[PDB]
Amino acid sequence: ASFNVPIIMDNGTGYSKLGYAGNDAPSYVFPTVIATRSKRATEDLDFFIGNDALKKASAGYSLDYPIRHGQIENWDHMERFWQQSLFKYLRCEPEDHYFLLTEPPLNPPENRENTAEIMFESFNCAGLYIAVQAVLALAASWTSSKVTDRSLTGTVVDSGDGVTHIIPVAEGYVIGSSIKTMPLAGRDVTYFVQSLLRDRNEPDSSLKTAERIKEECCYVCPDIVKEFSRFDREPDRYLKYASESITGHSTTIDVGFERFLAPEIFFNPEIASSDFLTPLPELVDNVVQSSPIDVRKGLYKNIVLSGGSTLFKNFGNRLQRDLKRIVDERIHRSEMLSGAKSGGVDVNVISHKRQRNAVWFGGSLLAQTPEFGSYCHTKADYEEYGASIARRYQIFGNSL
Amino acid sequence: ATSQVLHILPKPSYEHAFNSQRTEFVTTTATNQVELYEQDGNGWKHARTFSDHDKIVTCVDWAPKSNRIVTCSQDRNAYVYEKRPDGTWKQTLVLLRLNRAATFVRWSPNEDKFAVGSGARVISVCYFEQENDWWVSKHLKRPLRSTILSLDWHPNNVLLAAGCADRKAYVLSAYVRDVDAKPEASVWGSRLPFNTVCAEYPSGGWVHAVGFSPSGNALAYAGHDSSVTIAYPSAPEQPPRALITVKLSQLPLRSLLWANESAIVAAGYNYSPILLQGNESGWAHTRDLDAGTSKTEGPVSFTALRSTFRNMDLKGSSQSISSLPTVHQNMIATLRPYAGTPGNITAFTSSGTDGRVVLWTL
Amino acid sequence: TALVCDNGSGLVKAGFAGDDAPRAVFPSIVGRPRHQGVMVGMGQKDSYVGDEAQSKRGILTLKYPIEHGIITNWDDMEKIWHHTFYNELRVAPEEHPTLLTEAPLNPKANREKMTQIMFETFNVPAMYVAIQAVLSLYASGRTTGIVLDSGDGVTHNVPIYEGYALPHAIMRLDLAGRDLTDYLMKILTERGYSFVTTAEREIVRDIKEKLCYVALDFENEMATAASSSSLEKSYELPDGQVITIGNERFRCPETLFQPSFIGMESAGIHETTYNSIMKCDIDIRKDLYANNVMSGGTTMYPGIADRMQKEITALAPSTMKIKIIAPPERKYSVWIGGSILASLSTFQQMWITKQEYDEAGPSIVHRKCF
Amino acid sequence: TALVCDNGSGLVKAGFAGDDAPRAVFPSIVGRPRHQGVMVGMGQKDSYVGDEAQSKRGILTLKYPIEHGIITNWDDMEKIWHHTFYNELRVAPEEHPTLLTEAPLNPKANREKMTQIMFETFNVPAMYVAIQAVLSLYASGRTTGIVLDSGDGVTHNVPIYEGYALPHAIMRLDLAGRDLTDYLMKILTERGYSFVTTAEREIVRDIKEKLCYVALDFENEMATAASSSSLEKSYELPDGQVITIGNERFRCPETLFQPSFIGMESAGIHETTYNSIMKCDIDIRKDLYANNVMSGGTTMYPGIADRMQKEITALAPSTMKIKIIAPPERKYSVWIGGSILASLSTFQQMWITKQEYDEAGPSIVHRKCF
Amino acid sequence: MSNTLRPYLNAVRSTLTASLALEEFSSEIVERQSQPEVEVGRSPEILLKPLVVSRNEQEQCLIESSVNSVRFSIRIKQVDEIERILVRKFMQFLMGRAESFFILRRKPVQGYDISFLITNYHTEEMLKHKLVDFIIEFMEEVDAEISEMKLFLNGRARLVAETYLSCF
Amino acid sequence: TFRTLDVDSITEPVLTEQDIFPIRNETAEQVQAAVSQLIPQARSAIQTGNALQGLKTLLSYVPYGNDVQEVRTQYLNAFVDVLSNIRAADIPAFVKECSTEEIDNIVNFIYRGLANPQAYNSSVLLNWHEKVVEISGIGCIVRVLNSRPDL
Ligand SMILES: Nc1ncnc2c1ncn2[C@@H]1O[C@H](COP(=O)(O)OP(=O)(O)O)[C@@H](O)[C@H]1O
Ligand SMILES: Nc1ncnc2c1ncn2[C@@H]1O[C@H](COP(=O)(O)OP(=O)(O)O)[C@@H](O)[C@H]1O
Ligand SMILES: Nc1ncnc2c1ncn2[C@@H]1O[C@H](COP(=O)(O)OP(=O)(O)O)[C@@H](O)[C@H]1O
Ligand SMILES: [Mg+2]
Ligand SMILES: [Mg+2]
Ligand SMILES: [Mg+2]
Repeated sequence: ASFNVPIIMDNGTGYSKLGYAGNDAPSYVFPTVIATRSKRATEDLDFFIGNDALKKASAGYSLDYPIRHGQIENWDHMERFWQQSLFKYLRCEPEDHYFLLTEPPLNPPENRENTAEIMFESFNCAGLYIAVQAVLALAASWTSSKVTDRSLTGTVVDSGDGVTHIIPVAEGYVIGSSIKTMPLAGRDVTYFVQSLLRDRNEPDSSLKTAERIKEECCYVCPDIVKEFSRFDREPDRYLKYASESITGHSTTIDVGFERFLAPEIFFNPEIASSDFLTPLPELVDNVVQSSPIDVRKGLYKNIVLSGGSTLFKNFGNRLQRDLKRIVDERIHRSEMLSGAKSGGVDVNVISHKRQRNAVWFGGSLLAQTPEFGSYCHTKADYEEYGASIARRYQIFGNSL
Repeated sequence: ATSQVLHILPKPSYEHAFNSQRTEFVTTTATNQVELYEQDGNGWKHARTFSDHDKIVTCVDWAPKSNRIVTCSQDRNAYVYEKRPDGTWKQTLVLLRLNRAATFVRWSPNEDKFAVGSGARVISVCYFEQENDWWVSKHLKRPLRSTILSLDWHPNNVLLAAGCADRKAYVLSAYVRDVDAKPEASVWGSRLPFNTVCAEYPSGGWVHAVGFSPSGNALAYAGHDSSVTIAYPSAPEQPPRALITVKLSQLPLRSLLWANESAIVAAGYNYSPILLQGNESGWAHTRDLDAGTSKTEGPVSFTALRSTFRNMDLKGSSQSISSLPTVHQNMIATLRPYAGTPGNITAFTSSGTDGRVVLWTL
Repeated sequence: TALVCDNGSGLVKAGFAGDDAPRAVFPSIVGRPRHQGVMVGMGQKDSYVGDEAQSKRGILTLKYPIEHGIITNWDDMEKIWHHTFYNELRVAPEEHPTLLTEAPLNPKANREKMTQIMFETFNVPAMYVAIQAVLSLYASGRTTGIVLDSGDGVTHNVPIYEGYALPHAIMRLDLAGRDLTDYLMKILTERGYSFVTTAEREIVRDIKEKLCYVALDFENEMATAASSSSLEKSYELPDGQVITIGNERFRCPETLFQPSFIGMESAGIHETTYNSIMKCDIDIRKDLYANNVMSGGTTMYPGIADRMQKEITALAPSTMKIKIIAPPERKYSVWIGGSILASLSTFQQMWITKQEYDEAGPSIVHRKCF
Repeated sequence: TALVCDNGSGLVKAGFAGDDAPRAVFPSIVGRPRHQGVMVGMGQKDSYVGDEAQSKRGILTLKYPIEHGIITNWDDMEKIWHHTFYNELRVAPEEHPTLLTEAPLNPKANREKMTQIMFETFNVPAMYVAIQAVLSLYASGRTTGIVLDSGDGVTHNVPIYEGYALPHAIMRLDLAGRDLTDYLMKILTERGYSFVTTAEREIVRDIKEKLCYVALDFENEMATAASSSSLEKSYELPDGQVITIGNERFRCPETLFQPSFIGMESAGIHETTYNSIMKCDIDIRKDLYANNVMSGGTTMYPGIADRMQKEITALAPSTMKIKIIAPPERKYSVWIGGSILASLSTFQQMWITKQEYDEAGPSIVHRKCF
Repeated sequence: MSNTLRPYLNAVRSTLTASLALEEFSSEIVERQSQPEVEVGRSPEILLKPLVVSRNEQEQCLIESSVNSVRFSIRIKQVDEIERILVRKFMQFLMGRAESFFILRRKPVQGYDISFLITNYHTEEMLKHKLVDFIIEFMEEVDAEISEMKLFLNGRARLVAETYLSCF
Repeated sequence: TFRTLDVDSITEPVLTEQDIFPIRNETAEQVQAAVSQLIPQARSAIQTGNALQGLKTLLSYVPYGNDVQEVRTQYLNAFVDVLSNIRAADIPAFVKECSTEEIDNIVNFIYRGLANPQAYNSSVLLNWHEKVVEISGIGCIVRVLNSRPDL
């Protein structure tokens, strides 16, 4: 492999985190959005991305998010997003560098195939590793890079903008049969905040204002009928949020029960959706109880949080208490049949200083390894087998 | 030759059979179902489904005198259907004992047995035992080497012709004791026990169709090479008097029917019934029964306004895609008697992959 | 399927994409009681909509939320849209995309509030706003022509050549069937009959819809009516008393050809059509003249197509064939062409979607619906 | 068989060697939509070329890639060449050697770039670039003469004696048919007709082709047209409107004899032709005067050969005959002569072959072609 | 486009239309299943002989045929390295859409640029004369499509040259 | 692991092509002599300018077999050379007078020619294909699809 630093690109549904292996942060963290125009033809040169795309809606560009619900679904826009990432922001030559890419555990064979042909034929990268994204978020949880600080067994709950998935990993191996996914994350709680501002007919219900009300005003409560009652009993529970309009004037928004009812989307997904029903503490139980019996203590002892939509105030404490309730009720059913007390299991949900970008920090830490260039597809593999080299699922069991 | 389109089925129709009075017909759709159609004035109405098969139904046949339907499928089964006094149909599974799909089925002329062709290198000759209340199956298996594509019964109840994907047409004894009385001496033989082989006639391509002459004294068969061969036997262990092949200029015939002792109608991938005429001195393609072989401002409705914009949007232009000149728009799969005494078929029906059921008058 | 809602100034016309005609057609009216509600219970309501307002009208003040193609009252327009979805079509609007319509040269805010109410009040999955004359050209089976569309509140001309609109040549005229109804009230007053209330304005609209017609030569018809009983005929009011009228039958529609009858300084609908053709580039004019398409209820008068052809033949050079296309279904051609458009497969990519509105706000309509 | 193209400055003439006339003759034009397509499912294309651009011109801005015999837009020239091959002649360019054609005194880059595009973009097996005036002698059956060739973009004189060209006596004049269309648009304005757009230029080109002629004595013709309406004619626009035309009917083509009408300091076509003969060696002049060949569309005006013989007879010494050979097929004589040349058995070693190009680069054309 | 291609595309049309005499046929090697037999090859009696139609060493068809399926594969004109890149990538976008063009393969057979599989079901559910019209109209146009793409590439190389070189 | 071991190839031997098509009733040197008598007649008919009789005589016998590729390719060299020397105006009058078996042999050997363009001129074989299919119909190609694999 080349001696140049690998380039790390976590392309999320909400945000892309771009940087180089071994740095103390991503070089860029900006929305996974493209601004596109809607006698020589140049409208495919005229686009913008990230923070510079958000500035272009008033100039008549159509904004789009080429990743939705965790999966790339517009390969024209994702190719233009990557070329602009590589040549504007990272300012790099693909021929000199190995790349770490990411996508959700479910992601189609078709997506890794389409990713490999853009990377090896459009850009001609030296080599590509498409990582299992929340497996990197386990490695970001270490107290330091030294081997004695590693905890190679843990459940990881990743919750970004587009999807939340719970991954069991034990001794560094991903138990792919036990992956659970909930199709609801940080964007669906924004659409719920937006919908509640809109039901009150508030002066502003733009998407940025609903987003900023999540980041600043929202938190996870114990129980929504007790918390609705606390919003009768105590008057300063309602906040006032000052927002500036697209046409440049002030507004003031009263923010109310969406402060607790919007983060409740994870703990009662029947608020968000007709199609998904199991709450996150029961969904994490289903991951560990489908997983092999000898790893269950290790998977409960280390439940790592990952992705921006896990950062709600009191989120890890609600998950820990509700999962500890599920776990001890199941252990006590067995103690009451057997007539003897167990040792129990400690359920620990872990929030940590790198939790916001744990996939990128893990990708950086794993791409720093001396062995890394041997796990990549090299362009010499792609010259023989084409994009079919990337098609086989890494995380799940394959037939053949 | 006059033609009348009786009905347009919503899905392909590899087989159909009318009852003896031509007052209802049964057809295999391309699914696991079978459709029963009754008259509705001059039209037809979907009376009921049968759906006892698991996989695609391949063939269906209706016994004239005894009023029973037999059905075959890629599920390897057959069902016999018999009419109840209240007007519903009693299904009955027949244990064919086939390793692969049932491909083709025919009732015998006396209707006391039927035969099922298969992809399993064998034919299940099925008969009923009153001592057990069972349909039971005998396997013809000795010379057969590939999928049996079609069957026909001799006018005497014993001999079965079979068209095979090994490029051969077989004549085999399907004689069953305590069902058949002894067969009369014939040009095919007289010592005639089960699975004795009366002929193994060659073809240039897969034998899609077989058919005995109305007297039984000759066999016509049609190959995927777009030929019809007519075989005139001499005796057991002796080569035929004549083995006359007529080679057509069109796509292959899939189905075949003697109009009289000196004429055959045939049809298939050419989308059109042809007439062949001849005898043991020679045979010739003599007519096409479909005139379509010759390749032959006012107020406008909402469905024409909307479809011309959908055609502009989805396709190249407003202009609708034209019909083929033949009445059938796709291959015509089966060809069956409709009127006239046996030996003088005056009208016949066809059904096709386009779902048209069509009546032809000679 | 998708809803098509041609919410015009005088009639709401609504239904489903791919249907032969609108299955909901009702007055674009909200009615409110103007009298002492003395009996307790009695099935009384705070307001009434459409045919319910039109049948109760003797006790109601009637008002249209839409005038000159512009929504003037959004609270009553939501009341009308609710009546379309829940009462008249009997659908969940959150289950169906909706094709809406408006006249060209409308205020920008009309399109914005119309998209906002569809996504935020009616919770629609997707919507689009079409220009009404562009829809009427699909209903003609044509991809070139000039469409003269005249409804209740607005008349407009849109020229299209081979699917390209010429937006500089588009004409609007804020004169159509409501101005003709108001003028028929003003001239009925001269023969003896006063119609004054918002309820009596519906009686004289019904007189206009079956007594009135367009003269081929106005001064000859005016002289023929001034000298004979033969142009005069009668109508019966709800009260059973009879109205007889004569030259009022063709003086009312003549205001489309002579807007000065209502004090307007504008060309008539014939000369406005010719001025739109003459604003187009010289090579396209021949095919516009051969394709003058009539639309909307104010084009339903007897003799108006024969008059429009006579008048445009005098303005155009004699060297070419003027043809006026006036289908008997032209009462609904905007809705008919909306049901064509909403059923095309490329149009399924042209919808504003819920997710895309939520990301962009109501300004998304100005950068997607033209 | 070889291909032959006169890539003229106004028309493409294309076809096969040994045929009597071009298989394809069409406008050397690319048209692009200026308006927005409002109609879904229409046959909307990114650009149109040739007769399809000319047919659709009312909605297109029209551009010519060739100006004054120089390719100014290589993308639109590549669109025209792609259209000649795949749409008009409908043959693959790899299959036949192609005779292209050029005006004398062109930029060397024009011929190199034309060579590079044929061998590397269209992958032709062999090609050649002939001078348009040399081909006009092949069509005329001559090996001696002076050719006055005048197309849409350039007018040029080439004197040839017994198969030898005199390249010092070659004359170019960047004034031909397009400059006469520009001037007819300008002098139509003074009778009150306004032609401005790129499509109205094509109507004025048709007016010039249908009605203009060369006046044998300009001041007698100006006095005639001032005295009576007998010189006036009428043309009907695509709008059905009629325009009538008088002295501007012959004052337009007079710009060939009087270039100062369009403000340019140069000799008229008679004086450049005489100056070309007077640059030749004294013994050959006597035979050049008898063998004036006229070619290209701007030599098609009624009366131009009579005017040209009159003016050359006034310049030349009266002791010897002036004869001008202006044949009725002269509109296609460059292509006809290219079909003759590419058909000669003695020409088949003169092609630049692909194997001979890619050992030398596109400068091979300057040593294989004149 | 069809003056130079006419003899070739007439031979392709005629033999593709002869080859599409397809039928429902279940497997002789697997029970209760049917498979496109040209694509599996496990029972040779229901395979028809593979036919090559060719204009040139570089411009060829392979027609492979069976009781229930035809596989049709083509080599297309690639006379320079630009066309080798442009053709390969255009066929990859076209085969990436194969679910919506129901008769496309997702991969070509080795040594061919694009490939088609027409099965019994396609001849039952689609107009088979319009299937062979789509094959021949694809073969008629693809050389004009690819040549126009190398004009667009030339036009962009001029765009960046003129934009770059004009800002000194 | 077991999944990849081919048991079917040894427990259920499939049909061979000689189970479908009858064995050639002539030896390799017997057919090689029969063709070696015909090729000199086919060459000689070109020199007298009677290439139509060159085909009519060459077409009177055809070699087949997987044991005879050398003489099959020599016969194909003579066939394409004969077809290249017949004038294009003679083809319609010759095709209508061929038997169905001679037509079947012509359309079979133009197909063997079209399979190898570095040896054979496709332009004349496609011209012959157009005219043979126009006059004798689609069924002649259907007979080639159905034909023996060692022709
Ligand atoms: N403090 C916070 N509290 C709650 N949600 C947050 C917070 N900070 C960021 N988010 C939300 O996290 C999501 C982005 O997380 P990220 O991990 O970058 O998602 P992704 O990788 O899928 O694009 C957005 O919905 C964002 O608004
Ligand atoms: N037969 C008719 N004769 C004259 N006017 C008519 C006729 N039918 C409808 N109208 C008038 O047309 C108007 C309604 O037309 P419509 O196209 O539905 O308008 P809108 O779309 O703007 O609501 C009303 O003024 C109505 O009285
Ligand atoms: N009959 C004509 N009378 C006058 N001018 C003509 C005539 N025919 C064509 N033209 C002019 O000549 C041009 C075409 O002549 P042509 O020799 O083909 O020019 P080029 O080779 O440059 O394309 C036209 O575009 C027009 O300007
Ligand atoms: Mg994420
Ligand atoms: Mg209206
Ligand atoms: Mg020229």
